[PDB]
Amino acid sequence: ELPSLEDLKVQEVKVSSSVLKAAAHHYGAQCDKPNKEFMLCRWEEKDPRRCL
Amino acid sequence: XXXXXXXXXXXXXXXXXXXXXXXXXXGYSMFAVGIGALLFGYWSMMKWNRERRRLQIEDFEARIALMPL
Repeated sequence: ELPSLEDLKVQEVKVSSSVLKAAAHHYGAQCDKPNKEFMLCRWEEKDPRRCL
Repeated sequence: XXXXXXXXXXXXXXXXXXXXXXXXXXGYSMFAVGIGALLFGYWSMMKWNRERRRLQIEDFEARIALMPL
């Protein structure tokens, strides 16, 4: 299958509890360039192994 | 002196009087309030559903905004 490394990606994932993230819709306006480029990569190439 | 049962009529209690009569409702006037409540009913309800649309689009926007999810 050839899986990704044990170190993986992102150190200390997620901020805190849920609903807190859903409370602010300002996350759409500020910081959109990394979110859209990940979205554009993932629909073109369905594998999570490439666009990680 | 002789004492017997005495006769008394006074008002005669009114021999056969009608009590049933038309009250409150007339006919055509009830339809003006009846269908009038319906037209007021839809107009008040549909304005709330347009206000629901303000919430609806904003609710689905949260899913689009959340990509780390």
